Amino acid sequence: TRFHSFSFYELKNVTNNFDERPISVGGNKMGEGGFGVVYKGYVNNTTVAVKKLKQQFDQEIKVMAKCQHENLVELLGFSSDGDDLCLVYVYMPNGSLLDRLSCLDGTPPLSWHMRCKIAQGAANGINFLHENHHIHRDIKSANILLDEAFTAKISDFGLARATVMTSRIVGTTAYMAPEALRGEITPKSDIYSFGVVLLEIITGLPAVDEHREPQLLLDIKEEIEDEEKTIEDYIDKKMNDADSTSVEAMYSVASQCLHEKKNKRPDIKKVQQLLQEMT
Repeated sequence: TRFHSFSFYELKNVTNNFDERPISVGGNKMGEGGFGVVYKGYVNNTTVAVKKLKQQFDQEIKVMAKCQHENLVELLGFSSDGDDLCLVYVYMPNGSLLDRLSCLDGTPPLSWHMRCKIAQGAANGINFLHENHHIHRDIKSANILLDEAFTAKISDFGLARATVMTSRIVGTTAYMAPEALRGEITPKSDIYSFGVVLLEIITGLPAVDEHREPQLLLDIKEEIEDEEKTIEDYIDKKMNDADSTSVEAMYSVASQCLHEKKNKRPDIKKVQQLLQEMT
């Protein structure tokens, strides 16, 4: 396939022997993604992301061959020869939306203007996936990466599938649709999850917080409906460009996305339209 074949020993070499120490401390580890660890490598004149993990390996190189879009992380290549399997991706220097919202490591808070762009970018990514009959199954802010220009790139396609039910229920609890928690498999569940993402974008809050009432961000939608609070009271304080009307428009998209009944939710195409209007 169109992907560059890598020697395991080159990948081992360019990652400082798969240095397990985190980046912030001088090592090469960038994260752990269930099916293995992700390392920074310096190959040629290029920083890359190497996942060091067989069945669910050849699935990815299948999906990734077909699924290339401006708002999806691109696979560059792979390693099959001896010791461990490796997947190599384009490196995203601004990390995840999760971390930028939490301003992890002292990064500056994001403007409302950039947040609108990232939201649109991510809706474009999902639309492509759905257009080509793929369900992501794990849409969340930690799986939205950001490149040099803060362009949104959807990653972690491990659980991606090319309405039926399953026994192996997967996804992240705080972002999962009611039906998806019942083993149902459907794009309508990606929308529910994107809805939680928009709530994170508006409020800068984590999807779950055990010391918080409510623990689940999605439960604020009911506090607003029961007008015991308003969206205004929830808006991230760490912005200076957030006009009330556009924020309200995004909250409306989130609200619709979070319809607990799967058929009443808008599809990704409508979500896309609504986010352009907002802008």
